[PDB]
Amino acid sequence: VQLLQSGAAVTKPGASVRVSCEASGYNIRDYFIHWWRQAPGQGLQWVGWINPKTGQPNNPRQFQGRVSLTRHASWFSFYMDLKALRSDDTAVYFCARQRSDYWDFDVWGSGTQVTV
Amino acid sequence: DIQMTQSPSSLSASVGDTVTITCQANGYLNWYQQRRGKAPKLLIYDGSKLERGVPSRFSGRRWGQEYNLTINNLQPEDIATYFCQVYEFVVPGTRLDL
Amino acid sequence: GFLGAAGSTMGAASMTLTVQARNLLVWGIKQLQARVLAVERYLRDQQLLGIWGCSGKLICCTNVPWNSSWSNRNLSEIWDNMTWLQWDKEISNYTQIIYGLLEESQNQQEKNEQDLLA
Amino acid sequence: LGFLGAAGSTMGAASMTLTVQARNLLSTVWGIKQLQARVLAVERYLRDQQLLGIWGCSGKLICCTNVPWNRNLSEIWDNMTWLQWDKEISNYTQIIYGLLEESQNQQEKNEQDLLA
Amino acid sequence: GFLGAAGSTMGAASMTLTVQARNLLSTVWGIKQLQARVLAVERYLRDQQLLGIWGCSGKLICCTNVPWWSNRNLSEIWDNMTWLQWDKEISNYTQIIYGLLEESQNQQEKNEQDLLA
Amino acid sequence: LWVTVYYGVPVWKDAETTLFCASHNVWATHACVPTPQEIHLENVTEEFNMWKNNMVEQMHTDIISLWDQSLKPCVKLTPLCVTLQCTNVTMRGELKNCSFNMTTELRDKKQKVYSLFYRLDVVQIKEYRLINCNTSAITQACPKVSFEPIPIHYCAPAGFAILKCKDKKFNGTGPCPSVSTVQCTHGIKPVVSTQLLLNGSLAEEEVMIRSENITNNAKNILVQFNTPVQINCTRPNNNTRKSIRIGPGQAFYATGDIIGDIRQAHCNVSKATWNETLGKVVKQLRKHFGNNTIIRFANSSGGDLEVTTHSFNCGGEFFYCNTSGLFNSTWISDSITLPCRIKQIINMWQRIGQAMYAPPIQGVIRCVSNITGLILTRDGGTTETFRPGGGDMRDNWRSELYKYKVVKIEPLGVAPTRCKRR
Amino acid sequence: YRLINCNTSAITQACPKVSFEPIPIHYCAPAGFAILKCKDKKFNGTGPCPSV
Amino acid sequence: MRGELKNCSFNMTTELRDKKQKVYSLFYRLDVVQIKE
Ligand SMILES: *[C@@H]1O[C@H](CO)[C@@H](O[C@@H]2O[C@H](CO)[C@@H](O)[C@H](O)[C@H]2NC(C)=O)[C@H](O)[C@H]1NC(C)=O
Ligand SMILES: *[C@@H]1O[C@H](CO)[C@@H](O[C@@H]2O[C@H](CO)[C@@H](O)[C@H](O)[C@H]2NC(C)=O)[C@H](O)[C@H]1NC(C)=O
Ligand SMILES: *[C@@H]1O[C@H](CO)[C@@H](O[C@@H]2O[C@H](CO)[C@@H](O)[C@H](O)[C@H]2NC(C)=O)[C@H](O)[C@H]1NC(C)=O
Ligand SMILES: *[C@@H]1O[C@H](CO)[C@@H](O[C@@H]2O[C@H](CO)[C@@H](O)[C@H](O)[C@H]2NC(C)=O)[C@H](O)[C@H]1NC(C)=O
Ligand SMILES: *[C@@H]1O[C@H](CO)[C@@H](O[C@@H]2O[C@H](CO)[C@@H](O)[C@H](O)[C@H]2NC(C)=O)[C@H](O)[C@H]1NC(C)=O
Ligand SMILES: *[C@@H]1O[C@H](CO)[C@@H](O)[C@H](O)[C@H]1NC(C)=O
Ligand SMILES: *[C@@H]1O[C@H](CO)[C@@H](O)[C@H](O)[C@H]1NC(C)=O
Ligand SMILES: *[C@@H]1O[C@H](CO)[C@@H](O)[C@H](O)[C@H]1NC(C)=O
Ligand SMILES: *[C@@H]1O[C@H](CO)[C@@H](O)[C@H](O)[C@H]1NC(C)=O
Ligand SMILES: *[C@@H]1O[C@H](CO)[C@@H](O)[C@H](O)[C@H]1NC(C)=O
Ligand SMILES: *[C@@H]1O[C@H](CO)[C@@H](O)[C@H](O)[C@H]1NC(C)=O
Ligand SMILES: *[C@@H]1O[C@H](CO)[C@@H](O)[C@H](O)[C@H]1NC(C)=O
Ligand SMILES: *[C@@H]1O[C@H](CO)[C@@H](O)[C@H](O)[C@H]1NC(C)=O
Ligand SMILES: *[C@@H]1O[C@H](CO)[C@@H](O)[C@H](O)[C@H]1NC(C)=O
Repeated sequence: VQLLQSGAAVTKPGASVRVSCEASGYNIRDYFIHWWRQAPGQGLQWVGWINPKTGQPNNPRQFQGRVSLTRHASWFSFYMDLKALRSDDTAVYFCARQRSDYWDFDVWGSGTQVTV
Repeated sequence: DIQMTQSPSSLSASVGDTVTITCQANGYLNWYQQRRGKAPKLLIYDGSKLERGVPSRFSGRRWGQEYNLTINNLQPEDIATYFCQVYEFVVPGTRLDL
Repeated sequence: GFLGAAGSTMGAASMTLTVQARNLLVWGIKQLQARVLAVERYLRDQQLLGIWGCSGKLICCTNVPWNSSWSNRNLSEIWDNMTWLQWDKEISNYTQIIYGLLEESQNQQEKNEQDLLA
Repeated sequence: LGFLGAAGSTMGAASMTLTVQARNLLSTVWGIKQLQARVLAVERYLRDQQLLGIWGCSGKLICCTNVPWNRNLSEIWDNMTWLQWDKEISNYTQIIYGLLEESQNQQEKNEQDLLA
Repeated sequence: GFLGAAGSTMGAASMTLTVQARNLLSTVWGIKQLQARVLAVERYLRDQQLLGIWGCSGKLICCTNVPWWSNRNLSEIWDNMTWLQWDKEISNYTQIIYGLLEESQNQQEKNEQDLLA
Repeated sequence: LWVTVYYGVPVWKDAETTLFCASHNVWATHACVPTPQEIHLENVTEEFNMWKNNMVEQMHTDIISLWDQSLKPCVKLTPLCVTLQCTNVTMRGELKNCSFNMTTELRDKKQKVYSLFYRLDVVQIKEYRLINCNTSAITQACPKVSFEPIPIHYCAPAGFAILKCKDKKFNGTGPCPSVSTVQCTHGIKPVVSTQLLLNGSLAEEEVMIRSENITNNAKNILVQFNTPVQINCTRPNNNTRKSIRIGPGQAFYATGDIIGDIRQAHCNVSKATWNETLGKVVKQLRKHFGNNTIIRFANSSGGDLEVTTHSFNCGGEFFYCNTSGLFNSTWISDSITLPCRIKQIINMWQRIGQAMYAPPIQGVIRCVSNITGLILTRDGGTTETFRPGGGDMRDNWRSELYKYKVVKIEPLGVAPTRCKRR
Repeated sequence: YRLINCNTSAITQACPKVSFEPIPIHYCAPAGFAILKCKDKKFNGTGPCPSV
Repeated sequence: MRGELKNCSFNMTTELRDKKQKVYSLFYRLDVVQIKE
């Protein structure tokens, strides 16, 4: 049960970026996957989850309209998008694997550090 | 909604001593430890239960709304940031000193 | 043998109950279905026999009074002349209420009396 | 008034309707699913009847035994129901069953055999 | 435990009948278990019916009327011999007794009571 | 005192067993035993948990098994995995007219045929192919069987009981003051729907909101209406069906030209009734949150074509209606027409290996049905936004099986009494 | 030419390892049931049988 | 142990009946029989 994350990327404001995140270890359809972003010297911030079986995303009011989550099954790679960036959107992004009703995450990705 | 508080912001503990940090929150509470520059790891998933592979020195106790994280025999590599989280909400953790 | 006394009268067919009593117990499902159906039918019959206080007895007497409304014929004729099959149709209409009377009047009240007086 | 109709009634009043409960115990997809239930019901009924037969109470709804015992009968039979009774006394039922199996039945067989 | 009184004499093996009595009832793998369940139920029911017809319902020890082949003394039979040796010895004479009890002896006794009452 | 034995006692315990059916079709009916008495148990209170009910999983796997069993003796469309030649039909661009080579009843000869295919069923490689040609094998549904739901009663074996809750204001969990006993449930029509529950059972008292734990935003919210909201769905196109001999005694049913003009299929719902049901829902939902909070509504965020749109079956044909107009409002403190799409390659039960082909139906398709509940997801992060969501069919059955529970009957008890055996 | 039924049905071979010769078959009833027989020599299709 | 492995290429079917592909695999000497074809 290991999550592989893509490398860092730097971009200008008003651009789009992709951060692939792949799970190869376990039965993937039975567990949600959450995304967290942290600013330097600050606590984590929730970004939202995606359902592997149906692809239904969920995002907070601040991020809604700018971030879209998508999955691509194979005979499982999770993505993330940001339509419009800004000066303050420089953070680090982590994949997490929810496994119970307690919202306890036991597996995390290496992380991607995105600068704007 | 969810009301959450972290009182022990900065702490100065010596090696081998036992210290506790108080987190007040509503709902299921998790204790995480994150070294600088590394992804967080799960220490306590329900607020009083222990995770597989974690040192036996780590433990927790819940009294009413208050939650406490207790450890004994501090190690040189045991000084890092520790934070409590509930569902989506999380508060920045506490950094200890040698 | 089996069903040998079918034509005999009621008096002479009461001494051969054991012969019928001990014969009550693709190509792969048609045997299993029969094997379970026989058991179910036997257990149902034995349950009804037992809950009247007659378990373990082929011929049991009951203290349920018999009125002439259900049927009325001379005791000399019934056991000497007519057959069990002939009697089955005559009283077939009122069997259910007789069973209902046997349910609680025969045994339940007597069970409570035995419980108190023991 | 019917199947399980004295569930809330006091034990004294519930003991009068033994027969209504005792009567209903015996009696491709949904082709084997019915057969499983048919076998299971017979098995359970036979097990209960064997347990009654071992104790010498075969064919008896209200049996008397020879095993001696707070809990005055006045409060038990007038102020409680069978469900609370079960919840309170389910702990000791195995030892009571074990006593009933051999303490009072096989012995009675020995004295009856030696008497004649 | 179960079958533990095998080597013991018939005198000392007749006090543990209950412990042997309990264990009568107790997609390739889904068909070999239903067969076992039905077979066990059928065998138990047949034995119970055989007991019941003779007049023995819910009784582990009975006494019946027919007189009593063997020439051994009672002390000899119940002192040293075990149950299995007796079963192997007298397997021939069982069928005579089996039909003797159910046909007449009980069937007669079921009538006089009806005649008496 | 001396112990005694009673063989008939009212006692029950929690256990799980096989429940049988009592009542052509995809769900095999007339293979069920033909089917009452209901007893009210007085002065009894028992606890019900609909979120760990076992009767839901059993019925889910039974319906899956019935679907798989009913699709077995039908035609396999393996020769239809071929390079099509599609062209435009002249709801613009929705239909295609595709010609291809097909095998005939003689092994050494071919034929050239054509059919009308929807846009949602083909992908490009002018040359087109079916969607499932790389992930799944497609089989044709037999025209004899009907997809119309028929009520099914679930009954417990002998020695087992079903207890139901008659409390009108009962939520998902907690004791039920008024209990009762039945051995067969009411008719439960199997209907598939993702965002709006159809042909269900109404609530006598008022709208009711049930979730496993409402603090968790990852759990769906089930809303039960007290009055139905009529919806009228139609497919105005007039279709003609064809037959093609694809082998020895094997026929494939294709669509001929549409007679008359081509129009979009749709559904109509009443505006005032929906604007009152939304108000009642907002009030009952505002019970849980603060009174100062304001309740928003929005259409689905994203996902599959099954969870972004209200999907259902209307008389043997599959509809995917857009419900963005229903869920656009904000509450602080004429009719609505819903465009729909039609698909023929159907992959359901959230499996990625077994597809199915629905033969075309000739004529005009009309459905008139009720709306008796919603499935929602509240966004997390003084305003709350609720967006419709579905996709998992166990919620659909939890909506129906919340009252009932199954209990073992244990009739042996050893009570104290003042009597001894002689 | 072509086979007679390639437009209506599919062919499966008759599998030479088996034989088509009929052999007598009985039809026996479960426990609790019996099969009645009529021994009337001049017996019509329907009606009473005096020699059951 | 030279000659115990053989690289064999052949024509195989595809998802589509019209066209086929040319593939290859490594087989053991025990699983191939002469008919180099
Ligand atoms: C639902 O979530 C709540 C909050 O996240 C959980 O809170 C519990 O609430 C009960 C109510 O009496 C308390 O007794 C528990 O102590 C609370 N738990 C904690 C960890 O504080 C609740 O457990 C969750 N589940 C249910 C069924 O309510
Ligand atoms: C939910 O409603 C919104 C209304 O804005 C839809 O957003 C539009 O979708 C169309 C479809 O291609 C786009 O052309 C527009 O650019 C979108 N508008 C905006 C502001 O983004 C959205 O598609 C609807 N979602 C669903 C699942 O129906
Ligand atoms: C929900 O219920 C309605 C009402 O019975 C169903 O509509 C029926 O559909 C069948 C099959 O096409 C018709 O023969 C009936 O005439 C229709 N009823 C009426 C009153 O016209 C509908 O199929 C059900 N299921 C849904 C909507 O999924
Ligand atoms: C579902 O319906 C909504 C409402 O009509 C669609 O959103 C509209 O899309 C058209 C097409 O470009 C736009 O002109 C409208 O402005 C949109 N509405 C709003 C309020 O912005 C939506 O596109 C539909 N879903 C899909 C998948 O087409
Ligand atoms: C096994 O044999 C096959 C067939 O010759 C080889 O595959 C071909 O290699 C050539 C040389 O680069 C290519 O031009 C062809 O396109 C290849 N064909 C296929 C179907 O792959 C293969 O390299 C050989 N492998 C070994 C290990 O000897
Ligand atoms: C099948 O083809 C479609 C269309 O090209 C594609 O989207 C899908 O990913 C393919 N399936 C797999 C398993 O690659
Ligand atoms: C075996 O036989 C010996 C010799 O009589 C006896 O003492 C012993 O009790 C027997 N064992 C059992 C289990 O009966
Ligand atoms: C579909 O294409 C075929 C082949 O070109 C043609 O014969 C047929 O008329 C077309 N159908 C329609 C409805 O245009
Ligand atoms: C059908 O087969 C013919 C002859 O092989 C070919 O020319 C044509 O492209 C095929 N496809 C069609 C007609 O759609
Ligand atoms: C819809 O609701 C109305 C009113 O309760 C009812 O008369 C009608 O039968 C319902 N239709 C269906 C299909 O249940
Ligand atoms: C739906 O409503 C529109 C406009 O009110 C109307 O033109 C159409 O005929 C209606 N269709 C149905 C099936 O009621
Ligand atoms: C739906 O159809 C029925 C029957 O024609 C009609 O009475 C009702 O008004 C229609 N409702 C809508 C919203 O079109
Ligand atoms: C490989 O095959 C060639 C083909 O002639 C043969 O000459 C050679 O000896 C083989 N190599 C072995 C057997 O190691
Ligand atoms: C594969 O097919 C081609 C032509 O389609 C043929 O020439 C060749 O001999 C076949 N076999 C191979 C490449 O092994």
